[PDB]
Parts: sequence; C-alpha cells; structure tokens
Amino acid sequence: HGSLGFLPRKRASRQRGKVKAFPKDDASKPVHLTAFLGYKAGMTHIVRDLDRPGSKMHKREILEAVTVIETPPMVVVGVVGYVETPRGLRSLTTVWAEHLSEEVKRRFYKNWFKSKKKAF
Amino acid sequence: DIYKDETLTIPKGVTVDIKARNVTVTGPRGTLKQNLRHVDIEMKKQGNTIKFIVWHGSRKHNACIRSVYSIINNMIIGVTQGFRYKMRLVYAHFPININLTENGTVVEIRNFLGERITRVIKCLPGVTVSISSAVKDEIILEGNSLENVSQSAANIKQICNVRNKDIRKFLDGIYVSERGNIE
Amino acid sequence: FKRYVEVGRVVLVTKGEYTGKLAVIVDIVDHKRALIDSPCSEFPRQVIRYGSVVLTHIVMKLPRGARSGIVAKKWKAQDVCNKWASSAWAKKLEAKKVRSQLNDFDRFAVMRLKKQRREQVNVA
Amino acid sequence: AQGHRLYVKAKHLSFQRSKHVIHPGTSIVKIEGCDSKEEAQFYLGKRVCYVYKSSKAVRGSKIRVIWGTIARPHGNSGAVRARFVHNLPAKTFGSSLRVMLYPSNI
Amino acid sequence: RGKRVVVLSQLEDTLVVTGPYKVNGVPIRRVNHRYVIATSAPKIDVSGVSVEKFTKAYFAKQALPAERIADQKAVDAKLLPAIKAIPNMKEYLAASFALSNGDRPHLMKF
Amino acid sequence: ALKEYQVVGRKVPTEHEPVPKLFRMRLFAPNESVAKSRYWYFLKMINKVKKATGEIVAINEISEPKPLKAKVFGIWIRYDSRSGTHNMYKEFRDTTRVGAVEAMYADMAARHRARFRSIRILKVVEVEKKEDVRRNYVKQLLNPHLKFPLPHRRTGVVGLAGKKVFAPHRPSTF
Amino acid sequence: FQKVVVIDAKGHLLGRLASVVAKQLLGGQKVVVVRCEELNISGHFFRNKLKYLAYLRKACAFHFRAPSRIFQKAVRGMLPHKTARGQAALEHLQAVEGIPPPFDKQKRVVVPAALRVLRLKPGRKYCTVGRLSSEVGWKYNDIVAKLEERRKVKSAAFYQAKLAKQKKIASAKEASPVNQKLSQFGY
RNA sequence: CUGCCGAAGUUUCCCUCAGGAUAGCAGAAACUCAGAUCAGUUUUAUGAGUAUGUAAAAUGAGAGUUUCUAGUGGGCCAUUUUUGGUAAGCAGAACUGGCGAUGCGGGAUGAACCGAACGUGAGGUUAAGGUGCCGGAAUGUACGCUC
RNA sequence: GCGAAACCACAGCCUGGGGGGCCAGGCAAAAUCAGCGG
RNA sequence: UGUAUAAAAAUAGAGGUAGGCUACUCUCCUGUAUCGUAGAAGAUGGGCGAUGGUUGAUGAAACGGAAGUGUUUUAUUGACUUGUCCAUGAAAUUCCAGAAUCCAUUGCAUACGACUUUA
Repeated sequence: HGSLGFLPRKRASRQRGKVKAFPKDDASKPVHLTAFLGYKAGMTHIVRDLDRPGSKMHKREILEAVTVIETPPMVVVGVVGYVETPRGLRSLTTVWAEHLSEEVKRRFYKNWFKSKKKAF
Repeated sequence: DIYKDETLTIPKGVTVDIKARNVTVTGPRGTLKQNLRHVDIEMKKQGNTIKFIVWHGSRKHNACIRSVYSIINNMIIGVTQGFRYKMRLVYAHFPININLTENGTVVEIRNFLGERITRVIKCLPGVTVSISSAVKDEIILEGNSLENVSQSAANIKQICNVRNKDIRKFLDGIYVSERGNIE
Repeated sequence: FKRYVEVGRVVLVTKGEYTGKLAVIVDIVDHKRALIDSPCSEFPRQVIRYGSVVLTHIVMKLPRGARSGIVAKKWKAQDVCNKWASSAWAKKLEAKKVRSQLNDFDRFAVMRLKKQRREQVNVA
Repeated sequence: AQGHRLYVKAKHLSFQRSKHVIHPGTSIVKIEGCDSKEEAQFYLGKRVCYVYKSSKAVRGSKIRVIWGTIARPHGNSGAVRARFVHNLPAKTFGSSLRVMLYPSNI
Repeated sequence: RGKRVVVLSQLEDTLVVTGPYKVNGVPIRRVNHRYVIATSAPKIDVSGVSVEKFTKAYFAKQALPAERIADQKAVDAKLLPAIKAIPNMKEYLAASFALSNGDRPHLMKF
Repeated sequence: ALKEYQVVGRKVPTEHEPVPKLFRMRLFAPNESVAKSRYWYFLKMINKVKKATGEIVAINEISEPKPLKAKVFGIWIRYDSRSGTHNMYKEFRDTTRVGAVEAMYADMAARHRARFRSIRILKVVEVEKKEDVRRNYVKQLLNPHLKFPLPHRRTGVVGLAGKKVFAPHRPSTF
Repeated sequence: FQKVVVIDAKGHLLGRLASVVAKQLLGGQKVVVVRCEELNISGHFFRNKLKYLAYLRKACAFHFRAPSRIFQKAVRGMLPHKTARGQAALEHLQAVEGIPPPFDKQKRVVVPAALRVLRLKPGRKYCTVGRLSSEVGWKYNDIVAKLEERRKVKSAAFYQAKLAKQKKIASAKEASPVNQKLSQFGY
C-alpha cells in the first residue's frame, strides 16, 4: 500500500489550502510577510541555462517544465492578535478596515444578493 | 556511625559564603558561584574552619563528603591564584592550524590529517584559551575551576580523534601535557 | 540545627498523658529512647522515646544521670522556670490554653473586648 | 448574617456495607469536625436531618426534611452510623446533612 | 431558638424558663431539659422571686390576660437588680447565640 | 509484652528417685502458661525429662531491679535456619532487661526473619564495662561527648492535629 | 469543608495527593488543583520515564501527556468512573497548569499527608512531573514557566502593599487599652 | 403448591449371561429391660512385640429388638505409608477424609484453598479476611532491612 | 411499482484473567449509506 | 444558611529589624489562627464620644488576558451608623416539628449524499 502517514485517505475538509506551519518569528529581522495565495492557471515548458556547479550539465542548456500561477495583489483588510497560552495559540481580538472590498462581503454570505448586505 | 565531620581551613580568598547551598566564593582573582542542593549536608562557616557534617548517614551519602571537600577546594584555590592547564600538540604529517577567537574563548582547528573540517569548539564559560609563543604548539588553558578546564581539554581531545585507522601508526593529535596554578 | 539533643536540654512533651509539661533530658539511652524527669510532682521519671517530644532552645547545665532531687536543685538554681515563659513561643501556648477553658460568658466578654479594640482604627 | 446555624454540618458518606452488600438500614455520617471514636461519643443520640427540595409546593414549601438519629460511632476516624425514619436514598451519597444540637446532654 | 435565657424553676422534666422580658422579650415558658444548653455563667438570684405560682395546669391550654403580663413584670422586678449588679449580664441575656464557622461543639465548653 | 520468669521445677518423686533435683531457668514469656511450655521445650530437648513425670514448684516474675539505670546487655543466642545452628551474640543498650529482648526479637525477625519458636535464648548478661563492650556503635554511644540532632526531623512534632487534611500553610520541619 | 478549595500541588506526591483528592471528590467537595507541573514521584527521573514509555507502548488508548492530564489519570483510577457516582465525581476535579487568574487570588491549601519532604527519606531519588512530561511529548514547559514568573512578580508586589498595611494595624494594635483584659482572657 | 423425613454412592457372596444376592445406609408398624444397655471416645488391668490387641472406670445417651419396602453398589480431590521406578514426571496398591444432596463470608475472578451448614426479620458480636483510593474499616503505634 | 425465504434463547467494542453475558481494565453520542473482514 | 482569608522559597533553614554590600538582634516550632459577628431575622427613639466603619446607588479613574469571572485609587451620594449609655415592643407560635435550505445553476466535485460556484 501507499504511505501509512498520509492516512486516512479522506477528502480534504477545506476547499483551499491551509498553511499549518509558519516560519519562526525573529524580532531582530525587520517586519516581513511569509505566505501568499494566488490561482493556478496552467503550465508550459521553458528553456533555461543550467548553471549547476560540479554537475555534468554545468554551464549549458536544459529544459524544465514550469507552472503558471496568477497572483493578483491582495487587499489587506484586517489584523488579528494571538496569545501564547498553556493551551496553545488563542485569538485575543480582531480589527478590520473600513471599506471592505465587495468580494470579501461575498465570502460572509452564501446568498449575497438575497441578503441585505448587513455585514460589518 | 552517627557523625562524620570534615574541616576546611579557609585560605586568603575574600568570601566563602554558603548562602542557601550556593558557594558564591569570591577570591582575589574573582567570584565564582556553584550550587550545593545536589546533596543534603550541613555546611557551617565559622572563623577559619568550615565544617561538613553527616548525621546518621549511609555510606552512599558518606562518600559525598570527600567529593564535596575536593570540590570546595577546587574553586577556592582557583579564586585565589587561578589555574592553568598546559596543552601540547603532536602532528605526524599534516600540520594543524589553530586560531583563537574572542580572546580565545572559541578555538577552531584546521588541516587535521588531510581532513578539511574547521572543527570549532566554543569552550565553556570561565575558561579561555591562549597560544604560548615561548614554546611552539604550547596552548595555555586558564580558568578558575578544574572541572571546566579539564572538560574542555577532554572535549578538544575527543574531537581530535582518528577514525577507522591504526593508533600505533598515526601519531597526530592533541593531548594533555600537565596542570598547575597560574602563580 | 539550633535544636540539638544535648544532655541537660529542656524538652517539651507533645504526646502522651504528660502532654504540655516541661522536662529535661537526663541521659541518652539510644537514638530512639531517652530518660527525662522534672521536679514537678505530676511528672514521674520515665523512659520516653523521641517521637512524642520537640526540642526547645533553652539548655541548662546538668551532669549526666543526676537524680530528681539534684535535677530539682539544678533547675531551681538556674531559674529555668519563668525563663521558658520569657520566650514568645511560650506566651502563645497558654494563650491557646487559656482560650480552651473559656465559657460562653467569657467568650462574649472577649467579643466586647475585641470590638472595643477595633473601633479605634486610628491611622495617620 | 451569622445569626443562625444552631446545627453542625455533615455528609452522608454511604451505607453501612459489607464488601459486596449494602445495608441501607443504617447510613454513615461524617460530622464536620469529629476526629476520633471517643469524640463521636458527644454526637451520639443527636438528631440529624437531610434537607432536600422538590417541585411540589406542599404546605407552601418546596423544601422537605428527612429526620434521623445518630446511633453509634463508626470506625476510628469519627464517622457515626445513623438510622433515619426513611432510609436516605442512594443518590444522596456525598450530600450535606445537619446534625442539630438537640436532644442535648449538657 | 438561640436566645440565651435564665431558668426560673424546675417543673419535673420541663423547665419553667424566661428571660427578662424587658431584655429579650421571652415570656415564661416550659422547655424540656433535653432542649437546653446550660452555661457556666455566674449564677443569678432566683430564690427571692416567686416560682410556686407555676404549675402544669397553669401552662395548660384551656389574647393573653393582663396579670400574666403583671407577674412576669414582677419577676423582672426581682431579677433586674441582680443583672444590673453583675457587669455585661443584661446585654448578654439580650444577645442571641449562634455557631460561628470553624467551631467544634464538643471541644468548646459552656 | 514479655516478662521475666524464674521457673523452677523437678520431676515427680518415686521410689526409684525419691528426691528430684530442682532445676531453674530465667526464661521470657508473654504469660505464665507460655513460660511452662518454653520450659518443657528447653529442658526436654536437653535433659530428657518427660512432661507427665514433671511438676513445677514455683513461677515468679522478676521486675527490673534498677530500670531507671541505663545499661548495655550482652545476649548470646542460637539462630535456627536452613542449617539450624548459629552461635550469634548480639548486644543492645537499653534500660530494662525485657526491653532489650523485645528489640532482639524485633531485630532478629527484621534483619534475619527469625521465628520465636526457632530462636532459643542462650544467656542474657549485663555489660558493666565499656571495655567489655565490643560494638563500635555502642562504643560510640558510650562516649563522654555524645551529641546529635534529633534524627528523622519530620517524626518530631509530625503534624500534630486530629485530621489535618488541607493544612493552610507549609510545615517548617526544622 | 468549603464548597470549593484549591490545592497547591508544588511538592506534593502524585499518588498520595490523588488518594486524598479522590476521596474528597466522592465526598462532594469541589476540589481544584493548581501547579500540577511541580508534582513529584518516588523514583529517579529515568525510571519514571520508562514506566511512562510503557503507557505509550500500550496502544489499541489516548496517552494524554500534559501534567494535569497525568494527575487526572491518577485520580480516575481511584474513582468508580464507570458508575454515575464516580462519573459525577470526576467532573468536580479541575486540574490546571500553573495558576489561572480566577484562582491566583484564592488561598491555596496544602495536604500535610502527601508532601514530598514529610514522606520521602532525605536523599531519595524523585522526579518532577512537569520536567518528565516535557520530555515525553508535552510542548508547553517553557510558556508556563514564564507565566508563573510573571504572576510571582504581581503576587510578591501584592504582599508588599499588604505587608505595609498590616504593619500599620500592627503598630496601632497596642494603642487599645483593652490589651490588659485581652491578656487576662488569653486572647 | 406447601410441609415433614431423607440416603447409599460400598462391602458380601452367588454368577456361562446379564445380573442376582445377603449385609449396610433410609423408613413404617408389633414386643421386651427403666438398663450399667449401648458409644467412629478415653481410661483401668494387661500380654506380647514407642506402638499393638485384649479384657475390666470416666463421659454422654434411653438403649432395643424379630417382621417388610424402597433407593444405592458410581467417581473426583487431597494424606499416610508403600514396592517398583528417572534427565524429570511417575507406576502401583492399602488407608483416611471431604465433595457427591450445600446456600453463605473471604481468596480480584474460580469444582476441590480459608471460614461457615440456610425458617422470616430486629439489635449486638465475631470467624477467615482485612483497614492508601476504588471498598465497609488506623495515610495507626514501635523497631528494623531494601534502590 | 410489485415483493419474498432461510434464519431468530437474548444480544453484539477490545486486552488480561476465569465466552458474548463473570472479574479488573481501555473506553463510551443518536440515525444512517457504500465497499468489505471475523 | 460567615458560600470570610491570594507572596515565594527551603526543610542539612527562611523572614523581619536599624545604620553605613551587611554587623547585630528578633520572629518560626501551625489555622485550637486572623478578620467579621445583638437587636420582634435585626424595630422605634434619646443622649455621650469620633471623622470613623459598614454598605446600596454611584461619578469615575487606574489596573487586571493564562481561562482577563475582577482588584484598587477613589472622589460622591443618601441611608444603617450598639463606639458607649438609657426608654419603649415581642407573648395563646403558652414542650421539638436578519439569515440558511430546497426548487435552479456551475464542475475545480460527485455511488447517492456531500463539496466549489452562480442565482
């Protein structure tokens, strides 16, 4: 059979990928982001020089399959706070922005148009 | 037996306090602090005598007395005049490159039997490393506590080892030369 | 270890029928049995273990194996009585003891006593 | 506030039982404070009540009381044995009881 | 319940008891000897007061008539000088008894 | 609780043996009746005098002459084991002769798991001379300058209450 | 016997504290334990580890690893947790990590019959449950230590304010002339 | 349906065959002595080889008889010797009990282990077993050994 | 839409001890659909 | 049915004490403590003494995130103000009781449910 670790082979409970593990914080480093979310569109193939030191294919031409993922710029709409607790990370509070993009309002509503758009 | 007493004559030092099973002994050289909760013992400091007493103790606890007495002697001599550990280098074919960083607290050794590893040793605090120019390959290990200096010497000795070869043919390595006080 | 089993140290018996009576160690039979006595006629000399007693600070000089009469002479000479009571440890025990044999009327007067003590609450 | 409570609290521990047989005829009561078998000699004979409630408003009170008597000391630690008019139900194991000071002996 | 009183006379098993009515408002009453907590407070003069006028028929069921108030007042008259003489007794009789928490009835005596 | 028992008895006189000899024993027993049983066991195994031809003339109990005087006792005993013979000689320091034997029963059944029937007491003697003492701990206990803190500090004052579940403060125990 | 009590678990023995606690729960008392990390077990540290790797080896169970979950397992073995008498006694026992805020303002009592010092011969090997579990799969050893230090700062600061306050009432106590009558009644 | 009584579970023989037996145990009726008549008992006296049998005071009990009429003649467990045996089990009898017809407490659980024989209930008190918690009952006392 | 029969003491979670019912443990949330072990 | 009480640390030791890192002295050896405690279930008044205490409503300000279940500084308020001393009343209770789904769409999904869309 396949890997025992990936068991059980049940369908994912999330439609979209969830980042369970994040890079460790470092106050010495400047503020920077860690994750992105785009959309997979398709793939093509590209021709690229292979500058691999010590390899037999060093400083020459190699063909590599590539994938194309469109990543339109997001809109930062809010921030959340997390507290390290003896029970793990706990959500302390959450603050948002004023003019939420209309697509975000679609996320909160299963039937947006029928709803009176009372979110936030 | 119900009692087992050990006596210590305090040398010059400055302070030999036994405050809360913690000898924060200060000598003319400096101050060192060690824990004493490892064993349950009566340690009295009075005049020029320190009394270590076992009451109704087993031989297992009795053996701790002389060990503590040997221990207590170590730093009190260290804080008075210090301790120096002389290190000698022996190489067969490939000369060994030794560098000292942060005034010798970290020692990197290079070119060991043809191997190309910059073996780095961050020596434990309280011990620093110096290279003696009076005699070549002579390395001085100065500190105020034998167990720390010796452990660093043991560590530098074990990282300076040979693998899957014959010991009686290869002679390169680092080994203990001798001990002594700073003065 | 200020509490030190020494020939002639005063001891205070905390278990057995002689609980609360003072007495002095006379001779060390072994690390689990000891011989104690007191001039007080209510306390006959007997061989008492170390489990029922707690050692006290006061120590009076006493030659080993002294008879009760000599011990009484030594105690009276060294005024150990009212020297134990000088300690703040002692003063609490009868304070607990005096409260033991109170009655209802004594308790009420105490309520009057403490209430008149608290009413001041005068602090600058 | 503290102008009441002329009784002594207790707990209905269990039935006086063998290892594998409960004898519901007599219960076990631990008076809050009793600490010896000689101590329980004081509480022997007193009257002990178990005060519970129910939805029915009998005579203008949801509160009911089941009477009982301390009968004899139980064990070496100061629990007693009680014989109530109605055997206390098995669901009151651990519930609270009141050993009122009467009938007195002083 | 919980009202400290003074016993007037012994009437077989029950006790003819009352507190100073001006103090605790306790009328002369019968109380069984099993429902009494006798205290060790100093004794009160009761020999001088009249007690012979108390019988089980007198207390038995046949709006309180006046002379029943009067003789109690007379008993108070013979009892007030004593409680006035001994300090703290008058208010102690007025005081109500209760069990403060953390108290062992067997140990603390009365 | 054992007692000292001076047990004296002799065999039943007859025409062959008109005047039996009075044997004497200083043996320990919890009651008078056990003293007789140990007596017959001690003597029959040794002198071979039958039970039915023996009568006992006097049972007396010996109170300790000077109980208040501390003493050191020498105790010769014979261990019975898988082998069944061991000349063991223990020494105990205490105040009462009976108390020393009690401890000897305490130690023999603790250190060596002995049994009262198996162990037969050989001789109990006083050791009046410190030089006559042979045990270092007793010798150390006999020194002029004895001094030691009360061992098992917790055993002193223990907890000192009736049922003190949930004490409100930590115990000093010092 | 208060309705709710808090048992500080620092220096208590896991087995002997649980047996005391399990009985109190069956008596109906709502017992809450705090500072379950600093519990103790008789036996050197590596021994108690191996007896725990047997527990993890036992598998089909749910080897709960947090120190509170270790103690709760200990109590669950001294209750009749199959029956509704013990099933309703288990839910009163609240064992926590360190001291949550709703309990750090409450007086914490200690069990004399199960303290480490009164029950272990001096020098005997023993292990701390908090350290043990942090080497079995617990992951919150460091955070509780940091949080406990912070509360110690506030609690110690609280005492100093209270210490001065009682000192004022200590200094003004002798001003009462009834102290002589207090002495006569031994109070 | 309730009540009362209540076994043997084995000899004896006969018997080609299966059995038949007499006896014992369990009963029912008819008749003697108020007995020194019996006893799963021990003494007294022995005689012979610490044991053995025998006859002749202690203790308890009312002991008897002739007549018929059922049921039964399996086995299991443990002790004594015991002769034959050996890596080691064993193998064989004679003997003694109890289970077999029997619930109950304890031994976590149990055919033989430890206690105990059962009308229906009340109180008292025990046995064996036990008193850290589950679990009724000392997180008792004392003296020791063990990491 | 029509529509059975076999079969049925009672039922149905596993480890260990004496199997599914006993003892001690582990656990323990309805109703159901589909493939499929014992 | 007083739902009264928050340092820590160690038990072969801690804390406090005043001065200039401490000398020295003191406390510990239990909570059998400390705090609160009357009133026909808490009445009506009268004085004497002190600027207090207790609360209810507040005006709040500050603090508390580990599960903040609250704490404090408090200005405020009008009560109650046993602090102490006096007078009136009890009683025959006469012995305990706005959203989401379906219908509809989509196909990133799909045995059927379900899931991702749209409407």
